[PDB]
Amino acid sequence: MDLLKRHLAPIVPDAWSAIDEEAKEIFQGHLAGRKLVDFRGPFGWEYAAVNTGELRPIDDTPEDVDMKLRQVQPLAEVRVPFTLDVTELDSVARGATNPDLDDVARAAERMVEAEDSAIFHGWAQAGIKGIVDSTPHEALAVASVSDFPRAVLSAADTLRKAGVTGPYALVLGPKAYDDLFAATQDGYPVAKQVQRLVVDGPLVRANALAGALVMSMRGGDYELTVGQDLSIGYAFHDRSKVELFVAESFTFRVLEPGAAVHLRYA
Amino acid sequence: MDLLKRHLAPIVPDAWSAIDEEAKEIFQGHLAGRKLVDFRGPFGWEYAAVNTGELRPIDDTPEDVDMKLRQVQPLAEVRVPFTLDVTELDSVARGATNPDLDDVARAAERMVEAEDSAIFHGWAQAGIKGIVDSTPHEALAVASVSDFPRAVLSAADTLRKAGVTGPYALVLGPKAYDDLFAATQDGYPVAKQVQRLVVDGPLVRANALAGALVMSMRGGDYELTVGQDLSIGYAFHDRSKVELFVAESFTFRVLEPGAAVHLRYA
Amino acid sequence: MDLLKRHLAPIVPDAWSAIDEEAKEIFQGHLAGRKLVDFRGPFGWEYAAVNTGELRPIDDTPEDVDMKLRQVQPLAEVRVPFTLDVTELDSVARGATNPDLDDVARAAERMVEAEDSAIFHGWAQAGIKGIVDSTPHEALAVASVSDFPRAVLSAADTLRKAGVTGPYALVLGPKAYDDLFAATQDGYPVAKQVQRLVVDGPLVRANALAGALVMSMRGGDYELTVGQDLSIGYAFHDRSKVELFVAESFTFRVLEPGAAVHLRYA
Amino acid sequence: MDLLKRHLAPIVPDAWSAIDEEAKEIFQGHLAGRKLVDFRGPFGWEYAAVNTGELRPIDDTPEDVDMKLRQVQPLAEVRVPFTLDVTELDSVARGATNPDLDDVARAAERMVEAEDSAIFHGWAQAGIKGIVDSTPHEALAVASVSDFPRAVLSAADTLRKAGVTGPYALVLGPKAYDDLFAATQDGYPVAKQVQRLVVDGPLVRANALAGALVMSMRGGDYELTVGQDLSIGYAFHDRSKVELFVAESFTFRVLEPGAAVHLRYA
Amino acid sequence: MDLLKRHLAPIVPDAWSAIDEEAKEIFQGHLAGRKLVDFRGPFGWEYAAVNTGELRPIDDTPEDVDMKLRQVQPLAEVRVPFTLDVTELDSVARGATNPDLDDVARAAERMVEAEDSAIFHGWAQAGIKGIVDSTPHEALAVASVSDFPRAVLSAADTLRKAGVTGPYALVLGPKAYDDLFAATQDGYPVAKQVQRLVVDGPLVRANALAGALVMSMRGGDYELTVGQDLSIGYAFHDRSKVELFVAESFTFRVLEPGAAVHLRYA
Amino acid sequence: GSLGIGSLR
Amino acid sequence: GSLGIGSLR
Amino acid sequence: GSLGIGSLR
Amino acid sequence: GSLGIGSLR
Amino acid sequence: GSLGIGSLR
Repeated sequence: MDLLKRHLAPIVPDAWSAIDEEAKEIFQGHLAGRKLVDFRGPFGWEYAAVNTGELRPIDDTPEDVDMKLRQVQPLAEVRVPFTLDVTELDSVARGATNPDLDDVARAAERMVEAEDSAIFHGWAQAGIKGIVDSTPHEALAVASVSDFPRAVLSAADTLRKAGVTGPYALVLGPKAYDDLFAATQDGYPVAKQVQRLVVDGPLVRANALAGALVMSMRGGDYELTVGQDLSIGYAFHDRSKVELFVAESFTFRVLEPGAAVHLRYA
Repeated sequence: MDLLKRHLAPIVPDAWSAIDEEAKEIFQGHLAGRKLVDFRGPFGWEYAAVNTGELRPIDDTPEDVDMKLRQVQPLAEVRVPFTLDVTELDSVARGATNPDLDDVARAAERMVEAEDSAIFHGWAQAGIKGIVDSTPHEALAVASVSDFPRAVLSAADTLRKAGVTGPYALVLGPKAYDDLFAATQDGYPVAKQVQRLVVDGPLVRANALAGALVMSMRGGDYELTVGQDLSIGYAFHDRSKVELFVAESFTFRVLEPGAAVHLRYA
Repeated sequence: MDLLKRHLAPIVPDAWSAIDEEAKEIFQGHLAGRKLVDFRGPFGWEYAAVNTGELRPIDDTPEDVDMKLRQVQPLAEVRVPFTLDVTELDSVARGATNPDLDDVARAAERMVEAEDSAIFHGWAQAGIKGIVDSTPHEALAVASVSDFPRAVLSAADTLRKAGVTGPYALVLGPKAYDDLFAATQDGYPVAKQVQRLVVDGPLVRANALAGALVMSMRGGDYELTVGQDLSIGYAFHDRSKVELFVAESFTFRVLEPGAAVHLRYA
Repeated sequence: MDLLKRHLAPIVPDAWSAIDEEAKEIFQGHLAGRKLVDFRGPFGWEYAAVNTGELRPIDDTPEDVDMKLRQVQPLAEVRVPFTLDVTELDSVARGATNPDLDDVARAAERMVEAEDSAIFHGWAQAGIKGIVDSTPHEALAVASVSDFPRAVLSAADTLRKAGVTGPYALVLGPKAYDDLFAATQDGYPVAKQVQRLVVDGPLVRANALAGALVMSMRGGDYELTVGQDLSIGYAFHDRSKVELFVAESFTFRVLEPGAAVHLRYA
Repeated sequence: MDLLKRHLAPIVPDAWSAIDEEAKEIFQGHLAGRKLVDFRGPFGWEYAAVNTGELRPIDDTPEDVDMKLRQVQPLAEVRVPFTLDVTELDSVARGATNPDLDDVARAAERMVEAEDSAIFHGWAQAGIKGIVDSTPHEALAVASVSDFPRAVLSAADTLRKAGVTGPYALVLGPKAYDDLFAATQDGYPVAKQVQRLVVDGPLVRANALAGALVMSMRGGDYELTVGQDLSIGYAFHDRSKVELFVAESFTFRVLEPGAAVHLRYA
Repeated sequence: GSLGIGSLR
Repeated sequence: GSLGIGSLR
Repeated sequence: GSLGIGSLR
Repeated sequence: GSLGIGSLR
Repeated sequence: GSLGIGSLR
């Protein structure tokens, strides 16, 4: 019996499989940050913090003693509750193939929002700095949907100016993806040109990213550490409802702040 | 001797082979629904209904008893009669290679009409709901043959808005197929653009579909269950004519109503 | 000693090889019908007729007797004479590599004309109906060289309207081939578009075809039966000239008249 | 000791290797005719003439005697002298990698000129008829650099009109190559179109060809026979200079005069 | 203990690995000359000079004696110092993944500048002649960013005029690369055209090249000899700083001066 | 004893 | 003893 | 006992 | 003892 | 004991 306590839930194994599949497909579809940054872990429930290898001096020390404190980045544990109907889960045992698992998708996208919002725009209460809020480069102000094929090159230029090599991925927020994929130049494709621009770089949709972003896929620049990977656990149940949660433990580090350029309002 | 009773027909084996080949090529050419939806079966002549796994409450029950009725979807059995000339079938035994099998093709396309009409536009007397009549999305009104390259994207957008991923197939009714494939932009192809639009999605012609349709090929959304697959059986014969039939047993279920968008008058 | 009687000719074996190669390359280059229709045989010199498997009633018969006559299609035997110089053939034995074999090519193209003219436009004295003269469809009147990319589609549409599936080959007469291959749209190719139009269908030149033609490559529609395949035989010789002939026995049947559409004056 | 007499030269083996490599790369780069026509040999120093297999009648003969003379085409032996500095060749033995071998390249291109001039424009003193001067077809007069994409097709048409099949190679003289490869249509390539025109036919530069030429690569039309292939021999040497030569023996025959069309002033 | 004296440095092995990786990635990213010219070596610390194989006469010699001096090209040894913080290197031992190695990159690009400046523009104090300053061809004056697609062809023409075959690489200085890669023709790519122009030739950025350059990749024209390849050595250290250096020994020879054409101000 | 059409994907 | 042309597909 | 998502590259 | 050029196709 | 760069072609 681990912390998920799944054997205590009034849920048949096939209903557990259905819940897990729903969450898994949502996560594989929507986790923007995980498909860009470098990935450490998972290390389990007792991994508490990432060792940075840095030391910080302590001022009030005697003359005969040199003392320094080791610097570490603690992980955040995130739990998103959701509820399911017990009868809907029971129907799986009678051969039902489409039980109502709406709240599973809701909780999974809430977890996706939490993780990607931390990765891109930081999370100050967790001591995390995002990719966007840590870049020293000036944010290109894109004026219209047709300025993107220019802007990216400019951003890419900046990346190779500062010394950041490697394929450059384009990350599009909600409006940017909508406007640049609902567009067509009288038959001639535009998004095809967009992928043609980036040298074997991926183009990814991030629902939590405001605006757009161009960032290196070189590696060693952005680091997501996961202690406990995305899991479904059981909390409680009444006669008719069962309370579950999505759980994860993670932290994110910006190793090289200059490997990305932000593109403002699409 | 099964229900087809073929050994009672005054038909030589090679004539049976010719009849079966004619029907088989018609069906492989024209069965639109079977090449889109998920397929269960065949299960044979005694498969009577699809278990949905749902329960429905019964109101007039005593206080000490909870009673529910299991919900099931019965299959429909469809038979399309046709007639053939006995002498034309006899000529096969003398080495004739092109016997008159026109009524075979007629009956086979009538069966195709029945099945595809049930799948796309429903069949209320059989308790079947079609793909088109069950979609909650608004039906895009296509104005002209050149609006299709736009409309599809719009529909596709809607599909990804509601949460329906996966490749999106385009299904064209008779007029839509005729007008969009009898078209050419001064040498530059249009239908090529149409297949280019859909991300590895098929483009299929449905003679029973009114208008056009964009629907996900993700799977798990639309379910055709077949008990007895398409068969040719013998009914009766006089001195000069033999009466045969095409037979099938099937039902169709819309598991996820939101996985398709209808495009109105082409 | 067969009917070709080649051992009686005053021709050395290498001269026979040269004659055969000349005829063979002409035939492989120019036989239009053989690369479109279905092929039966060869069956040799004693194959006399194709069994159709049909019966025809006989009117003047007694009441106690039913009599029918079997229907068959007799083959035609075609011989094209030509003459060669004996000294030119002797020079092959002295190491000459280019003997004068002009009349061989002349006779071979005459045989090609006979066969392809029978296949496409029929040969009433041989009881053969051609592809063009048996089609029930209306002949598209092509107005100019630029109307072909439209016309073909129209014809193709007709073919799929009547129920004829499969790849559709385009067959071009002499003028049509000349005008549509001596054409270029300011650098942009037109013939490339023509082959692009037909769905994996061949484009073939037929010197005996008047106009142009679009026909299905499905199979089972057009049937060329060959008894004795194209052969070179010896007839006679004087002191200085040797008389040879090209010989063939064949017949052609239109099994499905509706599988082709004629395009008139190019 | 063969006719090249190389062991008598005051040349170290590595200097011989360098001379041979220089000549070999020039010849592989510039021999236009050898990469088009059919090739017989090499047969060595004692091959004197090509047997044509033809006989020519002799007029003044007695009535009781028939006499004919065998026809043969004698080979021409070509020697191009050149001179090298002995000290430059000695420097190879001290590890020098770039000795002055300019006269080797000069003599090799002179030999290329002789051979290709014989092949394309004939050499009447050697009894050779060229490809260009033997063609019965009319020479297309190309007016401007943009007329080539048309002219070739015309020429190609002529080739298939007269009965000459097979891939058609384009051969460009100096000015034609310069003008048609120093050209670009505002970014869009022209030479790419030129190679696209010819059906898997090569496009070759011939420095000895005046104008341009379209000729069949079918085979059996043009025949270059080589007795002694291209060789470097020693003639004489003084204290400071060594005299070498390029040597070859060859003849060229036009078997089918109609397999090429000349394109005049580019 | 070699000349690098690395065992004397107060540096842990993993810090040495990090320093070497930083330098190695800079060098693989920026060494323009090494990816164009032919490469000899490395031969180690005691290789002192390249034997050219040439002799030079000496004037003041007696009549009975002929004396000549062997010609050789001595190598230059280049050392670029840099400094690192000892505590930053110590942090590697505590698990730090991003120590401050800025001066490593600075020194490595300084070495790249030295080597590439010698290769392209010569280094007279080292007795090296560059590719640009040794070419006899006239330097094409490029007027604007759109003149490059023309100019290259012109330069390429010159290269094939003088007799220099083989693929032709384009080498772009800083401004030329910036202007020709920050350019786009209203969606249509320009740099794609640039790589399309050169026949399987590479396009390389050289930070030390002024203007641009078109040069043959045939081989045997330009020769970089390396005695001691790029190495990191230790010089000295105080309590807080360690002094390291980048070291190399090399020379460059222009074997064929005519294999390149310079393009002036971009 | 059907025609064996089944699923057409 | 024909030329062996046969079908040309 | 996670869903086993891990890295998505 | 030639340069071995031969046919260039 | 170099960095092992060598030729970059």
